[PDB]
Amino acid sequence: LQLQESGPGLVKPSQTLSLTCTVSGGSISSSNWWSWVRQPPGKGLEWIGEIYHSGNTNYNPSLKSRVTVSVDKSKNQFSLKLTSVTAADTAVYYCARDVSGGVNWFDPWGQGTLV
Amino acid sequence: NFMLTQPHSVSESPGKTVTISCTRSSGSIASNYVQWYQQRPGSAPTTVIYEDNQRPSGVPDRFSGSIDSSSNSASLTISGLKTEDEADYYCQSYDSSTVVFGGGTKLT
Amino acid sequence: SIGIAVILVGTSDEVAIKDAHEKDDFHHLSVVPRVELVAMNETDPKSIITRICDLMSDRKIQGVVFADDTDQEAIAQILDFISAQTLTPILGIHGGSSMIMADKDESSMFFQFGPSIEQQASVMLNIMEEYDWYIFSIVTTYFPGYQDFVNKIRSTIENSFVGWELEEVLLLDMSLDDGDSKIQNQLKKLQSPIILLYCTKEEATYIFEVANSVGLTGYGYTWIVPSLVAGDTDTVPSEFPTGLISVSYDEWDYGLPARVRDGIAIITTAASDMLSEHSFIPEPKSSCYNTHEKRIYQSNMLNRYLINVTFEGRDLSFSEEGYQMHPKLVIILLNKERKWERVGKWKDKSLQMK
Amino acid sequence: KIVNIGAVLSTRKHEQMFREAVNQANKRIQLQATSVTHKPNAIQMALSVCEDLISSQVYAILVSHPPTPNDHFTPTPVSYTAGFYRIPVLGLTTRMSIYSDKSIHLSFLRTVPPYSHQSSVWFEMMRVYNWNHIILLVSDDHEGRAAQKRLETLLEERESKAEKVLQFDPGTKNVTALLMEARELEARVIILSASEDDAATVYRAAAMLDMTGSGYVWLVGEREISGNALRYAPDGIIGLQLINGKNESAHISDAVGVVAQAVHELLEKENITDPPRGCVGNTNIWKTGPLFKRVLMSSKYADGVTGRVEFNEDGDRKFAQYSIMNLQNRKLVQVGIYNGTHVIPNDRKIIWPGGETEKPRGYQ
Repeated sequence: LQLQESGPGLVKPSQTLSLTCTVSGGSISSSNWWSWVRQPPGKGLEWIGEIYHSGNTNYNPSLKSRVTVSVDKSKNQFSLKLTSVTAADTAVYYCARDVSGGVNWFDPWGQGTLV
Repeated sequence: NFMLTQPHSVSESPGKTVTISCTRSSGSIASNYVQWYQQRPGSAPTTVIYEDNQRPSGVPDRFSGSIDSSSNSASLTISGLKTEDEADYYCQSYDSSTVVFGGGTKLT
Repeated sequence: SIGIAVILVGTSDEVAIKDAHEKDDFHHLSVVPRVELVAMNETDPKSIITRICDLMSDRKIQGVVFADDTDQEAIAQILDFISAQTLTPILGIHGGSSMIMADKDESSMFFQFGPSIEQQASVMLNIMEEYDWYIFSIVTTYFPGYQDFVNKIRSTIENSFVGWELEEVLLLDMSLDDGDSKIQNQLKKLQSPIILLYCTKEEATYIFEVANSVGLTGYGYTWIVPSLVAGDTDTVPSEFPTGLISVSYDEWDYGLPARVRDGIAIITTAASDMLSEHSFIPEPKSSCYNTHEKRIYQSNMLNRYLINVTFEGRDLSFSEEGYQMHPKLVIILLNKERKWERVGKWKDKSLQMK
Repeated sequence: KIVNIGAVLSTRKHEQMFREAVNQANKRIQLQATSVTHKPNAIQMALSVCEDLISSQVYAILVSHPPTPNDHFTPTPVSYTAGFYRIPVLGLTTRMSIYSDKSIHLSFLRTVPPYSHQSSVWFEMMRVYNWNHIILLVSDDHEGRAAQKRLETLLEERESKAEKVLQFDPGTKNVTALLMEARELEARVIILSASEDDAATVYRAAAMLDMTGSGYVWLVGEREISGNALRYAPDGIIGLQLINGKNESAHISDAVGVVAQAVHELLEKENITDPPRGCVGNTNIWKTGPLFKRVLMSSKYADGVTGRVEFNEDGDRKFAQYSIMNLQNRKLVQVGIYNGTHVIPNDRKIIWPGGETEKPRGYQ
């Protein structure tokens, strides 16, 4: 199982973000969770939100009503639909998978996408 | 939500043992243990410590984890430093609400 | 060296009761206890709590005894709470302490000195059988322990050859006042000649008043009541129907000096036995409050040692809930003059009349 | 007439809130308030409580518990002193069901339902998801005994008893035998109710036996979700929570409102007597006390911050509001509501244990 970052890769301000992951070798219909951890340049880290394969997607209280995450098994990909992004949200975004197990374990990560 | 604090600018000669303490800001680390991830410049981060006592397959046995429950911090011990240990180390935890990453440290 | 304290509320004789704890040469015991006595008129929680703490702080005390000649209600509860919050095991002998309590906590060390709840029912039934009365009825209020009373009575009439014929068990309560019409009707319902009653003095006055007004206290009825309704024999509201029969602990033949002597003997015997068989004696700190380090080790060995005692060829084995398990009850009746006279004696399942 | 009530709160901000609440209440016969702080030990707490009683002859005492250990160490001495003087005492944040026995605590009330009152939500959940077989698993204690008695009394209507009841000793280190026995009788729905520090051991043991896989359904109360019980817990565990079990401002407002209404209603009657004004001098009772409790029991409040307020003849509040939440990926989330009526589901799809989204039958 290996995944690489994809998407259009735009940098214009006052627009909407749209990018999807790759995940080849694995199955979307499984017992795992997919995260969208965001890394700002020159600082720490910040989690955004996970999404189960079938019906329910968790989020983060801060940007709870500004972001949306979708999935599609037919195209074998899940995409991020951040809305109303300002010019202060410039960062490099990662694609992360976590094993359910009993705890959170964000591994393996993705190659990363510049933004 | 909460905050995490980590030491910064810690490095020495090879072959020594260094302890990095990731400390909870408010609350207690007793209901949700932490994990330690490592990152290479220009490369994606990779986990090295998970449940603070176990190690992933193929990981070196030099690194180890420990708990204190007194100062509310988790200690990562590195023994026998090598030239490939210069990296970025992050401590990650969670709670009943969300998942928050720590500030992180750099080792030269 | 096992300091013993005694509390008095009834202002009875003090100097006269001195030979029991002085001239008793405990040849078979190796503890040589001391004895101190305090007499007061303390019945409020503050006074008794302050006195208990003052003796706790004073010097070298341990498990104490209680002797109050009054008739309180929550003295047993307060003493149980004190014994729960302080590992010193206390035990009452006479008066309000002698009344039964609902149920002690998990770790309380406080053993009473009176009859239990089930022995009262058993003696009640065998005295019913001894005169061939058979048919009866049961009436009770919302008092702590009524369920055990009913369960014991049913279980002990269900497993006997003799033909008991129970009839109705009314569960009237006085909490729902201003509705006495239903009480009047349900009391008028009863027809059986013998009526066991389970109540308390304050309620019993009301029940006897309504019974007298209804009129079912004439020639062919005979109420029977437990010990706690009697309370103090000397006091009487004069509303008690003549001929009422009550079973109660012996009071005018068992002297208080004997009670003090056997309490001291029980404490001394338990302490000496555990000292001999463990080479250790618990010594809690002599501070009533503000001491979070007093409990350095849980101590229930004394609890395990107070459930057995063999002195002077006598049995004083308490029970888990705290009873006597071998009392000597007397059954008394109210004659034409308002006074109580002994008519029967119970001793080790043996019943004697006159 | 001038009558004042007293309270035993846990801080000074709560005292200011109480003062503001009584100030707003008396602006709608004048009443005041008196407050005191908790003490580490029980005996000084009780003597201080009765000293406060003697200070002004308080008609009722509003007691509350702090976020402190020992559970039932804070609210017992006040209840014992009140029972000595037979004056009403109203509790705020006491959830244990030991006080619900109306034989040793004759004068006691509760603004929140007891811990043993969450036995109807499970019944309605079974009646909604069509489950007819359970395996009750409790600890040998008064709480578990009361919970199982209430559950079996409720279930006796359908004439279909619980398949088995497993009682384990409170506090141990090996509960493997009980779980091994209970693994394979015939049933899947497991209902657990015990102490959190004792439920952690059960959670750890159940992981080794592979009983937390697909198909099985778990149900718990409220002590198994809070605390350290989240270290070991299988995802999909369905739990219950009280909507306003922590915000004490609403509780104190409702309590002061109902107490003020009761004291307004009683004074219109006749043949009354003031309660004793001495913890030391007087050694008698407060005869016109039970009438106050009786008139307070039927004090059906009109409306308030916490909805309608009523009482039963057991010292427990009715018409509680419960939230049914599921534990998904170590993160709680509300999925349903229960308002005394039938359970109303939200717009979220639960995740049943072991993964997969399909309501398990619960029977093999």
